[PDB]
Amino acid sequence: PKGETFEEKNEALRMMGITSSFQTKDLVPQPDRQKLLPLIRREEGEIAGSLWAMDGGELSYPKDGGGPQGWGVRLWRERQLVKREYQKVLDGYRPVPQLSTLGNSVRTAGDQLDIERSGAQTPGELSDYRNFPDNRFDGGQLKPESEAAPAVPFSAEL
Amino acid sequence: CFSSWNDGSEGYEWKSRALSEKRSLALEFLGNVNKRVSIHDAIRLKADINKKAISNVSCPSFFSGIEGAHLSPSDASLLKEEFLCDYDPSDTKRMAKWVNLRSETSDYQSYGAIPEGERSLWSAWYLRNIKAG
Amino acid sequence: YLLNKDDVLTRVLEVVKNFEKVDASKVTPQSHFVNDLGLNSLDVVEVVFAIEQEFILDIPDHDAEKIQSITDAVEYISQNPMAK
Amino acid sequence: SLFDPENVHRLENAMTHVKQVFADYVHKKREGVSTEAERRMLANLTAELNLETQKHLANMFKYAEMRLRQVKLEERHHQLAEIERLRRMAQQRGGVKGRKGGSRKMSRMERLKRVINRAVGLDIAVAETVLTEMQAQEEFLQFCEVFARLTLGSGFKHTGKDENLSAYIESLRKLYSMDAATLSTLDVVQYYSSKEGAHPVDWAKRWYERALLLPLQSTPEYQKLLQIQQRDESVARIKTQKVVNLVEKMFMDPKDKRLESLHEKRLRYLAHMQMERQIRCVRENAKLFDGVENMPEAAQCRELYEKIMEKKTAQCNMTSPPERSIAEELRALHQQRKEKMTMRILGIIENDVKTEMEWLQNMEEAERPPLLPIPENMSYVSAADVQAWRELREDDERKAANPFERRRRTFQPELLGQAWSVPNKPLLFWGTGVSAVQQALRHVAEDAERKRQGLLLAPPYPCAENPWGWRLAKDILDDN
Amino acid sequence: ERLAWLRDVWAQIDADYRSGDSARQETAAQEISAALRGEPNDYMRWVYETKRELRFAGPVGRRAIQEELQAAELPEVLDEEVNRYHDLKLNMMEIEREVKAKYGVAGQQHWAELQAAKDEEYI
Amino acid sequence: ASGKDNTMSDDDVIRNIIKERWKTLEFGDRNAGYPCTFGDYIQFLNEWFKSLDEEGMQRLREHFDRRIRPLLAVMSPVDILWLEALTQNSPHNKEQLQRKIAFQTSLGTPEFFDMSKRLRYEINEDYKVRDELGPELFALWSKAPERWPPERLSKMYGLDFTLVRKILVWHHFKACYDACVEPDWSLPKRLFALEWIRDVRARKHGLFYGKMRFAEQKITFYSDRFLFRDLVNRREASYANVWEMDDPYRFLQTEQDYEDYWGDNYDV
Amino acid sequence: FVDLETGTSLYFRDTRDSAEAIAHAADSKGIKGMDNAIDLYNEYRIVPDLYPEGFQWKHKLNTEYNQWRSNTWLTPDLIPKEHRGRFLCNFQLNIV
Amino acid sequence: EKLFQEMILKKDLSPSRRTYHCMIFMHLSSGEEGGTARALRYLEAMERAGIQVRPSLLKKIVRVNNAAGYKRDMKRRAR
Repeated sequence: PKGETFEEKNEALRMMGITSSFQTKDLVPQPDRQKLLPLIRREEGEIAGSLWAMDGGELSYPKDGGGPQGWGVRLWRERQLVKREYQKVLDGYRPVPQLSTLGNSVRTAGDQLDIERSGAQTPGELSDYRNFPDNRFDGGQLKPESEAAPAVPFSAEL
Repeated sequence: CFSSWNDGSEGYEWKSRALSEKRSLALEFLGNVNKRVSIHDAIRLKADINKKAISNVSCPSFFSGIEGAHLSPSDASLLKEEFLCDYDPSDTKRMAKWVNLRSETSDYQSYGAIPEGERSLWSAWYLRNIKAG
Repeated sequence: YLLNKDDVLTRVLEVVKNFEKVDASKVTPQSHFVNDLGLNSLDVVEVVFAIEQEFILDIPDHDAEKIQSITDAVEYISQNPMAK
Repeated sequence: SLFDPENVHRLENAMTHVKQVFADYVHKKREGVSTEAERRMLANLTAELNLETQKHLANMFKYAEMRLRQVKLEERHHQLAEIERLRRMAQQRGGVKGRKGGSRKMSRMERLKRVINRAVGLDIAVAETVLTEMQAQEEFLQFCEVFARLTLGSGFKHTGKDENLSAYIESLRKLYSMDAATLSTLDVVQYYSSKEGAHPVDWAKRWYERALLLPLQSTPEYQKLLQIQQRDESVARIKTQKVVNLVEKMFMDPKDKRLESLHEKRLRYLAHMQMERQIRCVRENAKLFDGVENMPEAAQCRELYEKIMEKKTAQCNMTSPPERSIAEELRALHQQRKEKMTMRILGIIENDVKTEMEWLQNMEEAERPPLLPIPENMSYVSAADVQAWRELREDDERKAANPFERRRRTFQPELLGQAWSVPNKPLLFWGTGVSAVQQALRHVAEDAERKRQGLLLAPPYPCAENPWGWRLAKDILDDN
Repeated sequence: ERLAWLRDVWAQIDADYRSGDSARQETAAQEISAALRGEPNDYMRWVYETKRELRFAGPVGRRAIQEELQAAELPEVLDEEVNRYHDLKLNMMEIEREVKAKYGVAGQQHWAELQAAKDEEYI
Repeated sequence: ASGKDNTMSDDDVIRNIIKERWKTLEFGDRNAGYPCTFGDYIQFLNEWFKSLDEEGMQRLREHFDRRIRPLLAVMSPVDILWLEALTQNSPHNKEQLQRKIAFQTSLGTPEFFDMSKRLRYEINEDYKVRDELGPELFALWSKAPERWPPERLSKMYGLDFTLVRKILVWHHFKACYDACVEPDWSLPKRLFALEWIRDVRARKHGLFYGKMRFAEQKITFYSDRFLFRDLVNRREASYANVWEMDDPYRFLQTEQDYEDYWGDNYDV
Repeated sequence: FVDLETGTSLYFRDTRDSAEAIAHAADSKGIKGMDNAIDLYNEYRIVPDLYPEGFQWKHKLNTEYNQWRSNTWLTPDLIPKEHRGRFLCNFQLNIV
Repeated sequence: EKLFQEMILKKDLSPSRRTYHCMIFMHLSSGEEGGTARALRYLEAMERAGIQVRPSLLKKIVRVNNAAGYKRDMKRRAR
């Protein structure tokens, strides 16, 4: 039957009066790409809890009494798993994460000023903003990648 | 002076200032809780005011800037390089090795540079690049 | 120039309905505050302050005395030319 | 000798000392408190660094390999430029000799010029040509800078709307394909490495043409001066006995089918350094003379604004029409070069200490309190606002009905969990508060009976029966 | 492949030891004496540090380092060697000797206040 | 300042002023220049949570999961003690906490704090799977289930099989529970029919249970070629997933038989 | 506060030394000693050193930052020369 | 199938094990009726001609048939 592809699916949704928010497969969230979230779900449990809750009783949250079932031990073990993931980041197995609002709000205020005037998403872009001061614009804005050309030595012609 | 630039306890009045500056910067980067504040409009404007105030400061040049109006191979090389090459991109990068741009700030501006084991106030991690020579 | 009396009637109808002492069913386009709505005289002063917040112009103290019902309240605002 | 690599443990140490005096000097420049002593200490340090650089020029000519590579590249570029100028002069002399054989005075002048070039060990014609080209480029830049300053009231604003690097290399490729009509990337990068010191004009010319919306190739005279300057400047047994250089055999041939991407990267690098020199010199013109554009006279601004209005009227009309003595000067040149390089050192030290003081003052400026908000009128939505947003409220309810358009509502503020909707009733102030006054009357009646009976509340200090200490805020009107 | 790279490196040291110049032979004897005592190379330290800085830089700096060092015949270094070099703790007495040789009595007072802060953190 | 915000829309300028007025919020006395106290904020939170129904509590927990839960998973307890000291805004408690070396040294680093963005993105990606891909799958399965079965949707979107069936069950039960309607209990019996027969058992209190790996003690089909050919010929003559519209369920010609089979007697 | 990869036990035997184990974990706790996990069987754990030979830097130590802390008795010469730097697995001690 | 019987009948070539596996898995992966009835014919032709029948082939036959059950169910629902 027709409808396996996305063009027939979008045409059938147009005939039903529904404009699809996901036209093609690049606008698909793809939960198999997640790396930290299944690692959290495997050992401790569901970090969301209220992702699947019908009437308010199917939620997975730690108890309020404390002890080994409380919030502190669960948040500590989640922080240990995030520490394992961050150690994987530091050794080069994982890519470097982008700048978060929690990370920016704890930083040195001059670094926050450089981030907000540069528009850098990753700290590698901030390192390119600092280590190449001739690359930026007049308003402190960061220039894209295609506008930089490094010097190629003649010793590659051996 | 020139003799105050070598090692061996010479130039005590400025060496103790530089060693106290790097420690006091390390103590406020780690142990000062009041500096971990998100910036607001009072910080965003007055830092731009303080950005332009330092840019308005001009350095006082010395008397070097004042001017008026079979050769050897070493003497002809200096005259030919001054006329044919007005801008040299190779020599301005050799200045970056001598000046060592952002010497005291790239110790804390790098990504993942300082380990967690040396994040105490007694730890000596700002003294790793000290080479006596 | 002047706002017509059709919209400012509906403007003063909604602000008198949201008073907590009154009911929404008792209020008519021709009604009195103390007699019909059952209001104390202290909040009749609070009635004209709600007109001073709905219509941002400041009504003087002598003109606030001349209004005592809703038909005079809709008449006084429509004659004031500085209203937006 | 200080800049030699054996004394680097001294060198940066000295730099920190220089840094430290600048660490007060800008400080004692920015409050204005006795900057003469810091200037004297900086002058003494500059004299010591000048002696160090006077030794270190020869010390780095003898030891440092990057200076030797730069000197070899400069000598090769000067030899290539002198060979091109000598080929052009030989072609001109051959044309003059074929036109007229009686050229004895011209031959004597050419021999005197060749003897002067051999005595100076450089081509004076190419040096004067490069000087004249740089002077005409600087004059064109100053003319376009004052024209952009007076006409539109702006300066140089480098943003993302400008000509990027790919458009620049494609414009240069199509330009030199209009010049020679048959080319490859190798000949293009060979020509750009042969020139390698001529100030390019076309990117700034395109930016000023995009800024002024008028053609600039025929109307100004400085562009035509640059154009005419660019016009006038543009056996077997013996080879067997000739020794073969082993260093040349370790490099591949330039006409090789494996070196195309290296030539493309070299073309991108040469175009990048050309565009960076253009941005450098235009920013130098915008920091040198465009500061006087804000302090310019009103007549020169108003007459140029009238000229811009006349140009806009002309553009509208065009749219309607469309519809013992050498050594002293050589020592002076050596001292000039040494003081120039020590000022180039001190300027970079000044920029480094300026940005480090900026970073430390931005560390310092974090703990200051924020600004005070100005008092606005009280938050009130009128009945006209309610009746004006009624159709939008009903359409937002219809969009909240279906799930596909639930997030497409135009008015969606949010608290912790709830989404704010369009209000259907005016939010008032004077009508509210009728229950709290009655509760306060009952409470002050029971509190008056308490004060006549001598009763205390629950213990406001954090006792055992109340762990959180809950205290009512002691008000001065509620004192008794 | 690392042994082939070390043969290609030590060919230069063998050429300098058999060149006949005084400075070349003395630097080659310095390299031989540093290798025989077990002292590691500073070239390896620079290689590990520039590999970590190539790892932690952005794409402009990564392209600059990759274009500068494409012709320089660098050894193929794994990430685990850079992580092994980086995760080592620094020696306290070597830092003390460097801070008392580079700086004099100011270095001794700085180390005394550092030991004072150490004994305060011990409390 | 002119150079930072040269030209942007009105939504951007009100977002910027909303952001700057959000971050400049402090808790002191009302007459001392500060807008409110901490206890007034706690009273606002208490009487705001009292004014919520179960849908509002569900949206509150969803806002906790999307935004506050990654920040709590990354931050240390000394960091939330510092945040509590920032809430109370007392100079006494701040001066008391600034004396501690373990409070100052054990503060979190921003490169470790940058994992909160990826964790927040993953949680919001799961909520985008639920709330944004959900109604589209519900419409495609509810209009023509014989044209778009759950295995076709799971293959063309690539999420999972059980996740798509859970999304359909959760969306129908969410539409029933939010409209004060008794939910159709036959829908987990229809989407998880094999799972209802296999997994759902009556469980007693004080004893533990197991799971049968196989139903019968049999000989394997790899032991002979004829048993292998019989298994392959039976699997070709079989479905992979059977639903309510297939040919074995074509005897349900009446909706009364439809509600009789899938309702209250499916286990019989 | 256990780590499920390293802090578990292989055997069934209850030696009842968990109180002394948490006492020694609190004794080894410092300013950052509470951030890592607690191993109740750390007294019986033998972690082989994987680096007997390599580059010996002068400015750096031979110890690492993230290293498992030893016991009161565990010395690096317990594993012999032919097995030194060979075992990729952590061992647990059981007394007969 | 045309090139298969042209290889067998005309050029008199003995097909290898891999090109027998291809004709097995093509009829198995196709959801039309009688695909496994021809895949078992190719299995019989492998058996009676001395071609090796590996256990990995049998496990892949079961796995590919269980995977192509989706295509079989779609081609049955389209009717």
